[PDB]
Amino acid sequence: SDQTWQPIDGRVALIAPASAIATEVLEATLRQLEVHGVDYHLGRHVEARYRYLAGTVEQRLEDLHNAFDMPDITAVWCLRGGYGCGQLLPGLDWGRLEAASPRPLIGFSDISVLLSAFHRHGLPAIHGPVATGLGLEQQERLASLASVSRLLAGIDHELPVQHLGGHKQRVEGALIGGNLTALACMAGTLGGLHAPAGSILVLEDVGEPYYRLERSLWQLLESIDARQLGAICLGSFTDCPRKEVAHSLERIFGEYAAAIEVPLYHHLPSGAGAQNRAWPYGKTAVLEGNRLRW
Amino acid sequence: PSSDQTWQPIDGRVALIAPASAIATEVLEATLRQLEVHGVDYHLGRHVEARYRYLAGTVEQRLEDLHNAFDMPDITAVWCLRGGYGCGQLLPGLDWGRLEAASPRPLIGFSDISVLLSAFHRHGLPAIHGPVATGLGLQERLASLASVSRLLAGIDHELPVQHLGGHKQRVEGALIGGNLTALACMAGTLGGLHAPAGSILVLEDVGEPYYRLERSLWQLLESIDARQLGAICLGSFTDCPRKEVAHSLERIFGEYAAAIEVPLYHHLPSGAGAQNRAWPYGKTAVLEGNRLRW
Repeated sequence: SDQTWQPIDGRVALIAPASAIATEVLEATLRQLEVHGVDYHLGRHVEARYRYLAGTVEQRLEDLHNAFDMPDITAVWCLRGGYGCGQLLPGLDWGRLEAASPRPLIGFSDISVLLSAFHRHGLPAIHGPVATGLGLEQQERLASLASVSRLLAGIDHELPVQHLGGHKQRVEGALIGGNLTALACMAGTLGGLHAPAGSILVLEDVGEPYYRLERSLWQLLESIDARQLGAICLGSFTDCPRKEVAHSLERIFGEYAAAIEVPLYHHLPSGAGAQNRAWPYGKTAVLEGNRLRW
Repeated sequence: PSSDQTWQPIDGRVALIAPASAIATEVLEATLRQLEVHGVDYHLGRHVEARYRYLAGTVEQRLEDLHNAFDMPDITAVWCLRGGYGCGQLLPGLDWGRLEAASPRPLIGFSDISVLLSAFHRHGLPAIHGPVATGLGLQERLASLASVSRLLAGIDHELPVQHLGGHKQRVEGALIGGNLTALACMAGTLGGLHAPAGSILVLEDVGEPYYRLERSLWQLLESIDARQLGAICLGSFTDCPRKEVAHSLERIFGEYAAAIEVPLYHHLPSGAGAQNRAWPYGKTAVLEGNRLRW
């Protein structure tokens, strides 16, 4: 059953590399982790505030590095996205991270920037809910939160997806992407999306008008070797007001996919809505039939 | 000497083009009537009334008009009708040889048009950062509109500024920049900001919360040789709601300018509000005390 958590072996490090956390949401999160018998390590600066950021870059880097020093940690679950984790990229000690025993980094939204950087450096990562999702359709939300422990245990290996137009084909490549806006906002920097040939690019977003989504897509595709992608795979675009625009969002995305001669898929249950099922970031997967399979 | 509301004659013909967002018919008509009141001979591009979603026609249609503005021998300025979104899309197909072959005809606009201003500067073509032409068809506003003809005629040479941070010594370099969001959105692409060493980077924006301004600022500065800039000079940040953020906008921009060790000025009367005085794009200027001069 998909609301059922798997035990998480070892300990989960909780860090806040992006936006600041409300006290009551943090405490509610920890209580839910305890319900589930999850042993955790709370980063020492998770309650820090520096404007809307969870502390200074230096504070956030200390917590992320500490998460990789402890030997019993088997996963690093980001508490909140929002904005700010790209700020850490010029400070990360990548060598200290490759040397630690495997511990997938987990989050979405802004955290997409760190997922991509981790993939570039050969580090484990999972695209899934941030941990404060625990402290906030309710059934879908609960299955999404449960999907993290289930993927860490290796017991889920597929999601449903639909091919939009085109023709029947099989696409195999690395799973990359996440939040369209966050990733576009790293183009031209050291944190630009890692996009090896043949990759399946997952795109999703929230609270944008369509012109801002097109502006970011144009930028993201112009900044990578787009013609060498295996596929573009849309998750959800939630709270994105159409405002009288003549073309649907899928028409716009379809025009871009056609321009680069890459197939377009959609309705992956991933994003900011109730459906945010975890998927392994940077692994080889196959688009076949009605699913994405790893 | 003349009042800032007093226009100068424009000789020859002004090409009106719409390389970004679509144009409302009534606003266009009022624009043309004001041009006629001021004795300005104009030519409308064949596709300026095109619509393709929110864009002023397809890429091919807009390229045809832009190219035509450089093919016609009697055109002495190319005044963009509206910004909004879309002119970066023209960069892959733009025939620079064809533009460079034509007699001098400054490109005028702001907002999204900043992207084209920068590309023109990279290709050694004159450009002016100022009101888009539809601003005519909608006392400080009138002075802003008059400033375009006055700058084409070469009679205005300075704008007021105020020092905000960093060293107080004279800065001399090329005037670059414009809208922060639009320029950040070209980072990592063939249309990235042309930012030669020593430049005075002008920044301005409208309708953004502070975290979005910071995300774009971080990307723009990380994507150029920021440390080699001469200065950052802020125009207006119009309708940018603070919403309880603990740090002021001046504090945030101060922190970034300090991090790259570049002096920071503000209160340039340039942007989306009433105060949008024209300045020469890509021209060498001097920033000293309470004035920017060229």
